[PDB]
Amino acid sequence: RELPRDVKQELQSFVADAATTLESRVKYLKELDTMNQRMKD
Amino acid sequence: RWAAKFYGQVTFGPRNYP
Amino acid sequence: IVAYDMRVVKFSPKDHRQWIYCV
Amino acid sequence: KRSQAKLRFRIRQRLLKFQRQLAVANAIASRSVLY
Amino acid sequence: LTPLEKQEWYIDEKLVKSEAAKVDLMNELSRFELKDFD
RNA sequence: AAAUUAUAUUAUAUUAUA
RNA sequence: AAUCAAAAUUUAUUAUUUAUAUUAAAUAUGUAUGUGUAGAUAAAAUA
Repeated sequence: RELPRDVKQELQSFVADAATTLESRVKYLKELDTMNQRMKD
Repeated sequence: RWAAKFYGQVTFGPRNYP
Repeated sequence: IVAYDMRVVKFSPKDHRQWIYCV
Repeated sequence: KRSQAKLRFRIRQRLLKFQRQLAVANAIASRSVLY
Repeated sequence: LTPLEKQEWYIDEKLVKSEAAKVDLMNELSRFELKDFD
């Protein structure tokens, strides 16, 4: 039997790396901003 | 799915941008 | 020459090219 | 003319699949997010 | 503009290059990656 | 929901408080 | 293109740190989880 969903999400928030998550999310926001800027012209 | 969480916080003006 | 046309062919979801259709 | 309509349909489907991410990106860019 | 372009058996090559550049703009819009992975 | 990219090993840390 | 001694650079004093080892009481109740810093590198499937 697998784990329930909420303890799995809280454990993924508890034990994962913070710096890699921060860098990937910030570069994802940057890529979305470049897409929006390319759409605006 | 972290970017879909803030969609409930966008003002109704720019919610339909594309 | 009956007709010239510009068709958009799709080779991939990232690759769309344009060819010249001719009748 | 229908092939260009299929291309526009594919572009519209790709844009409406990720409408929330582009909307939150434009909301951060336009400084309009309720904390 | 010209009535020669109104016939379907004659093509304007500059219009072909303009719309092909438009398809390349759609291609460069298709290059992006929008999956969240979070 | 598969292929495994995954290094992995063990130990330590703070004005106890001077 | 118009200069000159920071730690070019050496030495010392109540005093500023981080480290160096010193360094202890305490069961009346309730209790205390990090990032990193390191050495050579010879296990692996909740997405």
